Amino acid sequence: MNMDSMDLLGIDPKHVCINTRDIPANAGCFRYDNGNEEWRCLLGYKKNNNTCIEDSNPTCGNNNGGCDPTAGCQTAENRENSKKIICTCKEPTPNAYYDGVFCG
Repeated sequence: MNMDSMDLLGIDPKHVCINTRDIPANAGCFRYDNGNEEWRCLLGYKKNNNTCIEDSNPTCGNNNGGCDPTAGCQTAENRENSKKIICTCKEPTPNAYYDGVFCG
């Protein structure tokens, strides 16, 4: 009874993803109305046997770091304080969802 709107919601999980057994832990599951399904692993997590594990050698951990397709994955060493992987948040959107995997 509603459409896509993630730009500052804060509402009850009416548009939340279902408890999935297909998507591994520490990953975001997005199921679209058209039937499309996206799964975004978190930063620092590597793809191991269709599962997301925290990897000691995360070369962005995922092709795009697990970040949204339009988010930028940046790898640094001197910034390991914030993490080994620094993902580029999206346009001015102070609402970071999925641990920063998606902004706004």
